[PDB]
Amino acid sequence: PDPNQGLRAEWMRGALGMLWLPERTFNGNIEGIRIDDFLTQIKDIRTVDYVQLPLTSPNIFSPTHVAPHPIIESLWQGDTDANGDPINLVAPRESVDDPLLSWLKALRAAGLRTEIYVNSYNLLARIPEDTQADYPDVSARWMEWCDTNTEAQAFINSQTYHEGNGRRKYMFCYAEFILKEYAQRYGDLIDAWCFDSADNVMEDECGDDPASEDVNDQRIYQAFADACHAGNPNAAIAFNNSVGDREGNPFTSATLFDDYTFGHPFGGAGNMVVPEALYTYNHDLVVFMQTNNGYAFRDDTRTWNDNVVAHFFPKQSTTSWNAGNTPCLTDEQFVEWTSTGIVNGGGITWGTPLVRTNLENAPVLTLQPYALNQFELTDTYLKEFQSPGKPNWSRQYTILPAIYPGQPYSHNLVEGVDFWDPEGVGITGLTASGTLPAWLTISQTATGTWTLSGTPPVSEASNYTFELMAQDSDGVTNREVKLEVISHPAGFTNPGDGTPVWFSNPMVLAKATALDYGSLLKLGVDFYDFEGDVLTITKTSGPDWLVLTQNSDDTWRLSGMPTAADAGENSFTFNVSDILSSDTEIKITV
Ligand SMILES: [Ca+2]
Ligand SMILES: [Ca+2]
Ligand SMILES: [Ca+2]
Ligand SMILES: [Ca+2]
Ligand SMILES: [Ca+2]
Repeated sequence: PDPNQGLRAEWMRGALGMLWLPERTFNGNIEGIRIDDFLTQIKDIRTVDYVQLPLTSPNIFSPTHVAPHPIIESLWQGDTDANGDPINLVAPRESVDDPLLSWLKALRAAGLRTEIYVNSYNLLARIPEDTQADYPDVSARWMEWCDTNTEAQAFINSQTYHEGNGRRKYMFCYAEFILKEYAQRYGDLIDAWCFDSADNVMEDECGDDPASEDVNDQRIYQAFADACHAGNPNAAIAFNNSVGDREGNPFTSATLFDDYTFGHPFGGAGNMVVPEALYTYNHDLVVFMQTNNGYAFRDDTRTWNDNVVAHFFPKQSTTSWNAGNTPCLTDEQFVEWTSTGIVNGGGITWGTPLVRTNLENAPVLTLQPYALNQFELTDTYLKEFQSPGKPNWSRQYTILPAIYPGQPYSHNLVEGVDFWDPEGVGITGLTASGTLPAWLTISQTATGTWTLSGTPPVSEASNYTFELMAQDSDGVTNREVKLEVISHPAGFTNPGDGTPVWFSNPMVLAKATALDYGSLLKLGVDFYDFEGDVLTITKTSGPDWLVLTQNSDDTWRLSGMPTAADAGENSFTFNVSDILSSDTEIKITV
């Protein structure tokens, strides 16, 4: 077996996780969507370690991806609706946006690891008898591509174990061409993969056996696992092979390629903790993680699965994992369930509910107020009790800002935010060790606030990796940090006076029609600031139809319906500011 099976998910022991999952991502709906509102909302939640994002959506939405891919995008064939909106487009366009990349980098910037949801049916149809109006021909076109493509047919014939029951060869094609490409593109930005509906497609239809410990019985599981590991060899994999046994071991036995347990709770649909017997069965799963120190399969007659990490994927609301207006647990219970499961135990991806997940029906992609409240109480508990004694650091990473050669550097590490004393006495001091830059300096500017400051020279062009050391009465705790020099984008000229600049003047965008427009303005593509100052954009003149709205610090969305009188050549003036500013003309033919 694999010697690092489960060890690569060692960080998941004691890990608190959330879920951010929009719905109805197809046909360009996900393009321009950002997670930055959600992350700003949870800025004070400091013990949280990771967030699960989708690559695909669940159930019949498994073909719909939230990241671009040439092969998936070729299945579109420019097909349109009655309104003119896309149909059979089950991924964002390469020319328009890569939303998943923005969320991955924003999560990394926030000091968090990431889990990636993939439904195992992927581009195949879960119910072939039915027809999905928004993407009806995609499943057929994907299979059409697999059996009529030189590289794909060559791959299918390269191993004897590809051919078999049902749509087996097509599953291998997704792993090789789609999943591997996604994995290798994003690299270490993805820390984990959870594969839903695995036994449904892999075991029952395609004829693998996840209960076995022969690799010849688990080649579809291998292909998916190796495709992830080709991009990041430390990426923890988990397969949903249904729920285990409520009386004994609650997790279904690990395959040869499970680093952690998927951990679907008992009573899938409906409220997972009603009646009292269902509450107890799912709480026994939480207690099982405590009892076995976060290792799922120490009990059985297999030593190769002893490092596999016990992990649970419950839902915070009463209805769904990604939404719901009612919490299933009380405030006291939610803190107990979480702490019992992770504190010297396993990991939990909480199905944290957003206010409204449907992108077509006025989406609000931030946590329910009651859900945030439960995490605030959990945060206060885990700050004190998860790792008592020496100081604890926040989340998984501490991210220092990039080095701008010549410019002043300044970043505060605040007590209570980036580090804290569990007992609540206080931080006695903060120092560093290792190869620091000569210019860089640590000092306590105000009470409970240490500042990493200094001014790099213009010739600064190297990386630095060193330890930060938070100290209190009980002892001292280390935290590795990185300092990288900024890489400016191509096609941008530095004015050398602090002025933020547009890409060009004029700047023409795509054409519009009288009845909705859609276009994105992005940092480093359409506008840029060489000091890295946060920017503001304002429409200062032009026709009324063009609506401007900010999605994040680095993304702005242009929208709105042109009237009959707006046909021709519409000119707008757009400003970009930080004190200093500069205008530009933006033309749009209609
Ligand atoms: Ca933590
Ligand atoms: Ca064992
Ligand atoms: Ca639509
Ligand atoms: Ca202490
Ligand atoms: Ca500036």
